[PDB]
Amino acid sequence: GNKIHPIGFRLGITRDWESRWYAGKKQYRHLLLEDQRIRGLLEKELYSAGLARVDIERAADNVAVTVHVAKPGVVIGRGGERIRVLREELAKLTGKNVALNVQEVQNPNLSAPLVAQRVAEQIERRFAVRRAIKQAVQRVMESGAKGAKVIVSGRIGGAEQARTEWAAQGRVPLHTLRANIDYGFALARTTYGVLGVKAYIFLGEV
Amino acid sequence: ARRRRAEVRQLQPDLVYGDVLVTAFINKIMRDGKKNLAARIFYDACKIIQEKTGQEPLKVFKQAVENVKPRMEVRSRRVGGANYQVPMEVSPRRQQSLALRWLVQAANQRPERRAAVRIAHELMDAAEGKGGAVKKKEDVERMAEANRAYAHYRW
Amino acid sequence: PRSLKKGVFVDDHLLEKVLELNAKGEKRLIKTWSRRSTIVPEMVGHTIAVYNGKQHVPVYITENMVGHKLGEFAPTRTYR
Amino acid sequence: GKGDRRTRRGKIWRGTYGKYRPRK
Amino acid sequence: ARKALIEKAKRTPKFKVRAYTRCVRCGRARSVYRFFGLCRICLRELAHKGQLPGVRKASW
Amino acid sequence: KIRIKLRGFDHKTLDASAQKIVEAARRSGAQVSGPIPLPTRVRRFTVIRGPFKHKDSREHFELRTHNRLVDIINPNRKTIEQLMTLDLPTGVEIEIKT
Amino acid sequence: EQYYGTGRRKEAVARVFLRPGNGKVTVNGQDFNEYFQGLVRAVAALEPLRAVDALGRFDAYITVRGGGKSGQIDAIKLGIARALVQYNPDYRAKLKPLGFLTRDARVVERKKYGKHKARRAPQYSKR
RNA sequence: GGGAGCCCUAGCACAGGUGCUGCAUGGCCGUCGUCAGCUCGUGCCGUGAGGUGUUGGGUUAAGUCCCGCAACGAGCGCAACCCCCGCCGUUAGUUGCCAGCGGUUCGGCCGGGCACUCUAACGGGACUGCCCGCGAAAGCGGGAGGAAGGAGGGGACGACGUCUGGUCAGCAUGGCCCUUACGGCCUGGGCGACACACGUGCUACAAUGCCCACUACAAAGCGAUGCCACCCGGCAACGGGGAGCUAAUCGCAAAAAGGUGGGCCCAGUUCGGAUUGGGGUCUGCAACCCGACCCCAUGAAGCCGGAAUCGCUAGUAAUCGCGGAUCAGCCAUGCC
Ligand SMILES: [Mg+2]
Ligand SMILES: [Mg+2]
Ligand SMILES: [Mg+2]
Ligand SMILES: [Mg+2]
Ligand SMILES: [Mg+2]
Ligand SMILES: [Mg+2]
Ligand SMILES: [Mg+2]
Ligand SMILES: [Mg+2]
Ligand SMILES: [Mg+2]
Ligand SMILES: [Mg+2]
Ligand SMILES: [Mg+2]
Ligand SMILES: [Mg+2]
Ligand SMILES: [Mg+2]
Ligand SMILES: [Mg+2]
Ligand SMILES: [Mg+2]
Ligand SMILES: [Mg+2]
Ligand SMILES: [Mg+2]
Ligand SMILES: [Mg+2]
Ligand SMILES: [Mg+2]
Ligand SMILES: [Mg+2]
Ligand SMILES: [Mg+2]
Ligand SMILES: [Mg+2]
Ligand SMILES: [Mg+2]
Ligand SMILES: [Mg+2]
Ligand SMILES: [Mg+2]
Ligand SMILES: [Mg+2]
Ligand SMILES: [Mg+2]
Ligand SMILES: [Mg+2]
Ligand SMILES: [Mg+2]
Ligand SMILES: [Zn+2]
Repeated sequence: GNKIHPIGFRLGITRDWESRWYAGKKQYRHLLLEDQRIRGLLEKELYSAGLARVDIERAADNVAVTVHVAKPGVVIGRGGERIRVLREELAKLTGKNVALNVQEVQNPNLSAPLVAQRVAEQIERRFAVRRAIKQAVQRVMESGAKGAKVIVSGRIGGAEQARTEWAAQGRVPLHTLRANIDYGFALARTTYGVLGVKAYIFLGEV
Repeated sequence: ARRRRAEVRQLQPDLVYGDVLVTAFINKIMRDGKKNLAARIFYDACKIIQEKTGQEPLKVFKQAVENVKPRMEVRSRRVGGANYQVPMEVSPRRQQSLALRWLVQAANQRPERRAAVRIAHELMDAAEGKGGAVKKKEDVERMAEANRAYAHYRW
Repeated sequence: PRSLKKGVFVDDHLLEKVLELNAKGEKRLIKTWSRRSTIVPEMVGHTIAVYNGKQHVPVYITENMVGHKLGEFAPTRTYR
Repeated sequence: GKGDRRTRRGKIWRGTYGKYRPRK
Repeated sequence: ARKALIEKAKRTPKFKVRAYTRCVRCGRARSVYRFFGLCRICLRELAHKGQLPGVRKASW
Repeated sequence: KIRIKLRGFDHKTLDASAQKIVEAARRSGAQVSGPIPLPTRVRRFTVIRGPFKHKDSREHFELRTHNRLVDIINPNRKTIEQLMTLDLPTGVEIEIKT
Repeated sequence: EQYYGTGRRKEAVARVFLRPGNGKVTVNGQDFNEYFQGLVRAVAALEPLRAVDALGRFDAYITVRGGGKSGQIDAIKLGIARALVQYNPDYRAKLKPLGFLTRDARVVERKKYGKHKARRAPQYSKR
């Protein structure tokens, strides 16, 4: 049972909405759908850049997609011939003229979505889970951070009986709103099932 | 009440006799939150206590409550055997409640059709010593001093 | 206490079929799946086979049962 | 009371209006 | 649900009363809040991911 | 006498851009009728917490639209010229009548 | 010229205006008794004036918005009690211990899910 | 003659499966339990599993704080940070008014002003801070001042774990399985079947009541191929006409118990509205199976319920109406 989404809980304060636009009760439904299509075409094609998040904003018909990736190299390409292809491939699903931006991630080891995303990929490359997690945490703790915590789900190691592996140090104060705890979930499509990687990263206070 | 001894609430005095007992009665007469026509009863009852008796109603209501208050009652007890009906004293707080409750209940047994009347006659009859309320009081105290043998469990 | 306003309803593929067989003789049996259709006076005669989710039925058609709906005569469920 | 269709109380309970609870 | 059973895609449904909803995200046919076009389960997921702008944990 | 009903899903961003619409003057050019409060409309959705059963779970979500009014009396043309490219909020919208 | 207090009670708001006068209270363009016709609790709206000796030494133009008449009674009561203190700050002595200055913050409790009614819990079997 | 595109058979790579497996999984949920608990680092003890800390004495809603001590600290929990309610202020005047004067087609309708109510952003406000008594301290009892006083009221929030708990039919997803049917489309039927039994409810059995008429006070919500003022026809559901409202401005909308008047007079009744016969309305291609509503007639059982058994400690239970979601319509008395 237990434990609400540490994002959706803090959504009020310490964390703001991924897509932040306004729409009436005859539009909201449509903008939302297309907004989703963008995230889908984005999370698939930009995997290599490792996209932490995608901010989307709207106004006088136009749409300001502000992609946050660790390596903006892979979204630019031939000095452009990639950020053009993708601002183009968005122009088809969105008939409304898009504007793709790219945001550097100073510290991939301070964005929970990426940390988790990291762990996920190892588990498919059959890394040792226990270490992966203790390591992943350290890489996050070494990069500043007031605290951090990772969680791998079940079937660690092909093991017939699903388990759960842990690791976490510093403070990770879940019930305090005044927190800022980036959360990130990564899936791990292994040969013998699926695994879930949850990553918590505490930082700052007020 | 596991923690604190739990205090009694202080009902604001009557609007017409400026009394606390009369609010209490009115509250026991009331059902389903309809306090307006519970008072609309007790007072209608009060007009009737005069146009059937030279006495002032407050003095009579008070007079009859006293005749229904039980000095003794039993409450059961589980021992190293079974149920023993231990004769207890009855606190002045509990005599209040018991009297009033008994008065309304007795009143609503009556065959008179208007509510005010039933209250009226019960309130009267009880002052003058008789009436169903008093009977389930002279009764109650009769079970005490009958289980007198079990007085030695005074709690 | 039912419902046919200023419309009245009879599913028409069955109707153009029965009125057609009122230019001459009465076709023994008509295979319908539309129990939906009210009975018109022009149906009094030819035995219609109302379906059932399982079987067309020999519903002979008296004049004593005009205003009624077809499916009122082909019981659906089976009981004891 | 609330069960009888042809009354005040009853028509109020079942959303409706009619002969027994005029709309106005 | 059944991928086949998105003949909700059937733009003409023959009669407008065969028109139904379905979650535009998961296919769910049974709690599809029409404002969002999403089913109840998808709504809570998207709400928590903060991809429903303006939508928030509500308490009073 | 121009009419401007402002509304969005966030109110930190409203009152900080309705304020930026009252940049004609504080009260020295056209009258200015102050940023008008004007009640917010709250839609609510109530979702059963898990998939499959557990009726008694439930979790509340709301989406609230906040609405402002402002309204300026006697529109000098330079006051209007300022209604051009002078904005920053993205989640704020703008009805205009006269 | 007059004297004023607000006084709210459980989703109801009175506004109390105190004129010097004969004791005529009017509530919402209507007589005081025409408005609380046959509600025994009514007389208790004027329990401040009764207990500072003012029952007939003031007229009172009172506007009342919201809720239900019995809360409007309690809210007028607070309204009066407040006006009568900004008319003579000394009145508190024979007014505060009675309680008339306090505002009754007792308000309807929210409906909780999985309950029937905030606290009324659904009935269960087999245990 | 050869060919880009979309249409085309007859083959192949594949689709598709709400078929199996929570007895392989993720995710999300339930549950003990919003219970006050679960641990960790380092030291110390013990051959060792382990222990100490976290035991003791006070105290708290609380491993809450205090005092003590081979322990000194720390993390997840508690509390606080967020929200709604209660008092007050500043900003703000196409909602609000015998506040104050002018006009009245006696409606805040008009001029007119925002004081007040409100609306909704930002702030103040509480701290055992002040006094008296017990206390080694934490705190306890009481008393002032205050709208509120020791957690002011209600939310959101659920620890390490437990249940090999629920869910592969929401969604993923390993494996196994079917592949002119375990896929796909129709039309009709079913999910609504009735000798029976249980759960959760609704409506009752009436006089603190029921009926009719008049009249008074809400909050929260929803409204465009929508809410429907008002007018006309109909006993009525509703049909015809039609105003306003992208709604603090128009509408749903009547709040209902309440209050005043009248009727019923202890009766299975002017209690109760089940059943059934008839005549209609509206929604939908379509209401037989199986819609809701209106009207006429019918007027069942039920006189407060065995053994047993549920909820609730305050604006609570009890009681009264109102709204939304889903949704053409509606079986809603359910739920929020
Ligand atoms: Mg044909
Ligand atoms: Mg009746
Ligand atoms: Mg599928
Ligand atoms: Mg449908
Ligand atoms: Mg819960
Ligand atoms: Mg209530
Ligand atoms: Mg070609
Ligand atoms: Mg396959
Ligand atoms: Mg599971
Ligand atoms: Mg607790
Ligand atoms: Mg030893
Ligand atoms: Mg050793
Ligand atoms: Mg110990
Ligand atoms: Mg101790
Ligand atoms: Mg602690
Ligand atoms: Mg807490
Ligand atoms: Mg104020
Ligand atoms: Mg005048
Ligand atoms: Mg002290
Ligand atoms: Mg099972
Ligand atoms: Mg069923
Ligand atoms: Mg059962
Ligand atoms: Mg008419
Ligand atoms: Mg009468
Ligand atoms: Mg009973
Ligand atoms: Mg309790
Ligand atoms: Mg009831
Ligand atoms: Mg509906
Ligand atoms: Mg309802
Ligand atoms: Zn869905």
